[PDB]
Amino acid sequence: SQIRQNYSTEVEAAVNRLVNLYLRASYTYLSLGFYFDRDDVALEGVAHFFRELAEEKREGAERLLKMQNQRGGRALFQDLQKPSQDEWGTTLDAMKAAIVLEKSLNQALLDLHALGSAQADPHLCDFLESHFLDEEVKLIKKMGDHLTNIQRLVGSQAGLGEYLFERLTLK
Amino acid sequence: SQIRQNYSTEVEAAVNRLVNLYLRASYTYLSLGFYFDRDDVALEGVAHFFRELAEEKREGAERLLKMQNQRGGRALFQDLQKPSQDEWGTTLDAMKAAIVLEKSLNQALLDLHALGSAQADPHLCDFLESHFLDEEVKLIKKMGDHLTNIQRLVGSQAGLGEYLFERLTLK
Amino acid sequence: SQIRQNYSTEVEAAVNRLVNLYLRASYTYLSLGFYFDRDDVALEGVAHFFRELAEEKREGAERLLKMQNQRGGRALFQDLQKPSQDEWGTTLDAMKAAIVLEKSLNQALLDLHALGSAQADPHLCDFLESHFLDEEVKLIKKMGDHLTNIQRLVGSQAGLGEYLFERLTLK
Amino acid sequence: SQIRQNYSTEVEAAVNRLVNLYLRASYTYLSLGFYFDRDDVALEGVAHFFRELAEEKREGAERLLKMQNQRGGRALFQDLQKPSQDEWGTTLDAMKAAIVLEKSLNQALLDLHALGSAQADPHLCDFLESHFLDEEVKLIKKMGDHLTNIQRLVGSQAGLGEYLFERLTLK
Amino acid sequence: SQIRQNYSTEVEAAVNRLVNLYLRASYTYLSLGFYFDRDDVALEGVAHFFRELAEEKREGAERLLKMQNQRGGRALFQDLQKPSQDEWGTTLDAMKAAIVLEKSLNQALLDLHALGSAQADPHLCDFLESHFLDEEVKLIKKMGDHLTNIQRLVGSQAGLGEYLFERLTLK
Ligand SMILES: [Pd+2]
Ligand SMILES: [Pd+2]
Ligand SMILES: [Pd+2]
Ligand SMILES: [Pd+2]
Ligand SMILES: [Pd+2]
Repeated sequence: SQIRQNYSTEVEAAVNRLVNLYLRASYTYLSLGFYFDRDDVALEGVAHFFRELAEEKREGAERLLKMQNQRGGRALFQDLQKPSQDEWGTTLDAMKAAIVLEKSLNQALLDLHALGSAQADPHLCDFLESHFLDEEVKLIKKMGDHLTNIQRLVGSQAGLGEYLFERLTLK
Repeated sequence: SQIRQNYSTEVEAAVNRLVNLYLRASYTYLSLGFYFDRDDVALEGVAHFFRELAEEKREGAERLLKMQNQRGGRALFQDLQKPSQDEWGTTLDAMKAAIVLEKSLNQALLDLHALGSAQADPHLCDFLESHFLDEEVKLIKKMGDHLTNIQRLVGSQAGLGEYLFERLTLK
Repeated sequence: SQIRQNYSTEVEAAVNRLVNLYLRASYTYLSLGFYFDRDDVALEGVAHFFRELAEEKREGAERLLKMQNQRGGRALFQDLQKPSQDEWGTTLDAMKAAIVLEKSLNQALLDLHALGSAQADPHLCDFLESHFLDEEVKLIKKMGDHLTNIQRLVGSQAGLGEYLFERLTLK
Repeated sequence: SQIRQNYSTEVEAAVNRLVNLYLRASYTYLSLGFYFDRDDVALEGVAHFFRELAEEKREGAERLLKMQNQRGGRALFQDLQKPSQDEWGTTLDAMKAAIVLEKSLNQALLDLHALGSAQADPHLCDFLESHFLDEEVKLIKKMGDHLTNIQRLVGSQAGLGEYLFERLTLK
Repeated sequence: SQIRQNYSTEVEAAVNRLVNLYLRASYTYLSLGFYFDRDDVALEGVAHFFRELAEEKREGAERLLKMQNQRGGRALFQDLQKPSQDEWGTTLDAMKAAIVLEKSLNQALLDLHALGSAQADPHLCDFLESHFLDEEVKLIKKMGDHLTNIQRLVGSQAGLGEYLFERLTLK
């Protein structure tokens, strides 16, 4: 590289790790998306919600990789761990798992921003805010809103509430 | 016929039987369709679902008959057995009966494809795949999805669940 | 599942393995795509070629997963092995690696088709032909065409030939 | 025939021979066209050039046959000799072979025109000029132009020159 | 000024210096742009590339001056040093000089951002990121990409490579 400037080896490594985290998250959402498409689950709005998230996280990884090259860093890929579950339970179980996942990505972004601040790397810190940190806050708020509505619908008839949420809130 | 080539008498007979099965299935769906239009049943989305299926199965029979003539075989019609029930119970009962019916048609198609493979009749085997086997897989998946949603809606208030499914999923 | 019919456990497992192979191939093409975007490589047409392939292979995996659910099988994900190289050499080296990769996917599809034929599963065999086997033949022919043109351009001035191929054949 | 007038048996026979020559030329160009589409040759602009010529020569034969009937002569077909080569070498080799072929067709047209002049058959002589002799002069000039550019591109790097000609002059 | 708030004399002075650096860079690119328009150089795509950069850097200076006034600081102009060379050598020489120039501007922006961070001036730091630091990263990546392609084209025939790069990559 003849372009690298103010781009630390620590940040370069952390960016590669964040790419792996984003790709893992995409893979997790892919699994969630197909689980809700199972004939014995059959909640299309829920499937669509997670399938859209799979694509968003893949896009996030690609944006990070583009930035790595723009800065003169070098992409290094690692194995992608399979998702933590094969079956994801109820919509409530899935939304809880999704919020946990998003909080972990958000924390990884915050950790990287902190490293950028420590390294005096303003291009990095601003890139993370613009493309990632703002989107995370919005997504987490939406999931929290969803969790609240799912929870209020459990009542004594969980099946009815699960159907209604998918029909009236999602897709 | 001056056109028949590679078209066995076994396949010709099996095609005629499949026509009868398709016409029977259309007749069954016609009965289902009008049952759900009864003033004391009154589930329009369910009626429409079965009425559409009646037309699809009739169309399938006509396609088989066209193919029979294209191959130089001769259509032979048999009596059409009246449907197995006069009254079809709940939406759940009806969807269960519809899945059973579709699985029987699918098995008849698979049996015919096997005969085509045994007879080295690739035009037949491909015709069945293109117009029938793919459609069956899609339809059966949709019915399974429907059954799952119907089942989750039973709860303690079957009437409420039946109304909601018709209103929010169907027609 | 209340829909599964004529869908063997052997095929279901093989479909899950093929999904992993497609996702691995997508990951490989993602790496190839970003390698050619490096400031010290800088062959945009080559990067774009591999980035498009990454998306095609991801789409292929998603189609396989949709089919798995349509048949009543259950998606099971495994770890995704990181790509075989971190740096991909010349356009020629990369195109050779891509052809090798495509031949491996093609062989996996052929192996699965053979299993489908052995299991008398015509829906599976036709699905593979329509969405995968035809596309593979076309893609492999295109890569072979590319390899030939790359090879004729090496001459005594490899740099010149590499630039011209990217400029005049690709993107 | 109740229409034949001023149309000699010599011309009628020569027209049938010219049809055979045109059909042979079409067959030759068909072979050339597919040779350049081989994955180990892969020069699309060259393939397209010869494929277009195959269609032009076929069209020429059909025009001659229409004229034969317009004059009250009778089409008589002979075997079509397979093309002189199975593999056509370089673009230069192929263009040289194509010019040789065109000169032979041009000479056959000139020989027929001479026969028409000898037989005082002005409809024939004008038909040949309008549909064939003018087109031949234009095509031969274009091939000569191509040969010159191909030849100047050989240099010390034949592969580079062959690629550039296909990319920058053809299709 | 009745508007100045949180705007240090150190930042105000540094902004004036950055204006001078931007105007100097514009002047350098103006010289580069006209050099490549010389009849004995005659590389229009290269001239256009540098002429566009001259305008971009002038625009950058004007944006800085507008910001200085928005904050209540006072523009102070200094002499503009003539560019470091009268003749710029090859496209490769020029692109190397341009990357050096951009890295110096980028470092000046980073130094100013650091001063803004030290002075707790978030309006300044964000202004620099938005209008300057992001653009610099993109421009430097593009120049690095260009340098790589120029370098691969040198081979044994520098003239040929220089012509091809101007024709096929630039303007
Ligand atoms: Pd920061
Ligand atoms: Pd078959
Ligand atoms: Pd098959
Ligand atoms: Pd004449
Ligand atoms: Pd700041």
